[PDB]
Amino acid sequence: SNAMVKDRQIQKTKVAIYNAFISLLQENDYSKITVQDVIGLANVGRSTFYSHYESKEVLLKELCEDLFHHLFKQGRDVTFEEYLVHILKHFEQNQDSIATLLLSDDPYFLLRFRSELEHDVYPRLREEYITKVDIPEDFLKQFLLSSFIETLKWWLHQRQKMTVEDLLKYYLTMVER
Amino acid sequence: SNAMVKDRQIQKTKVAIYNAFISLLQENDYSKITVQDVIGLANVGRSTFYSHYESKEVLLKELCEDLFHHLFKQGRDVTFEEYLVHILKHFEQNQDSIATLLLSDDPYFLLRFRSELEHDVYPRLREEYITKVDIPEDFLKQFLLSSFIETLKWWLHQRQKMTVEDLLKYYLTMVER
Ligand code: NI
Ligand code: NI
Repeated sequence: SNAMVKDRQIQKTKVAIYNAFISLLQENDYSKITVQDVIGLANVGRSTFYSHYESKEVLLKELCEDLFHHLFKQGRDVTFEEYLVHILKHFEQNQDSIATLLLSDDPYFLLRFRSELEHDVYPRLREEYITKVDIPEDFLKQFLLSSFIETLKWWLHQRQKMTVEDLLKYYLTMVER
Repeated sequence: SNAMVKDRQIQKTKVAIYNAFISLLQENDYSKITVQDVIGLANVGRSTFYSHYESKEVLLKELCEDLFHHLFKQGRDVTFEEYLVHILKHFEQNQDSIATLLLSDDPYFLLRFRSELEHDVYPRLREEYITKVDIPEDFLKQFLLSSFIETLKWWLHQRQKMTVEDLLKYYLTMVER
């Protein structure tokens, strides 16, 4: 219909902003970009942006929300380490600036990300790779999660990076117990 | 000896500021500190503060050469483990505000610190505790250093900290591959 077409048009403009925000997050810190940057790409004016997004803050939120739903909140039937590999797969191509988001140190992205790791990566990592029990649980939790995040950051700064499977390997052997 | 008297007054003023700077670092962190606050505590004039230190940076500099010379490059006749106990012992007590520098996240301290581990802790840690060329060196090095620094940071953010003995032990039985 004639409302069918206007809808299809508000849906394409919402995506333009979304995609603009991502492309700009490839070159800049979240703290460093401004709504005018976001328009200058989206080609949609100040008034309409604010009709979809209360502020820049809900793009980060939405984005993350999306990025983390695709990484973890999958019921995609695979082995634990296929699951790890897929996660790492996204980082190495910087699927939607996810790498740049992590390397930027944006405190908010680093927070919600560490929290997903706690819910969907740690419990399996624990039960499946750590066999002994002479190291307390909290030290375990902290050493494991933090060394995962740090292995990952280091790999992303690497100009010549190992295959995701090599890194997943060298990490799992480093921590297994 | 009135030039001997003059030197003596210079010296007393200089450490008087240096001590104040350390004191302010116990709570507030480096970036949030001013000449006002240092001189208020050191009970000194702004003109005199400046004939001693170009700025609050040359203080951070000097404080840093001091702490590491002490922590690391000491030719004390101890075994590698005693050595690390002494380093951990400093952070446990916040000796010269050192625990607070680290937890402050200040680029300058952190950068200098890491560089010192790299040079004085990593070589022995890896030789003494790693007996498996199963893993490539660079990966090995990145992983040990980050695990140390973060286990350090983690321990320090603890409400009821564990003993430096338990920490070093759990750390070491964790990387020992
Ligand atoms: Ni995918
Ligand atoms: Ni000492």
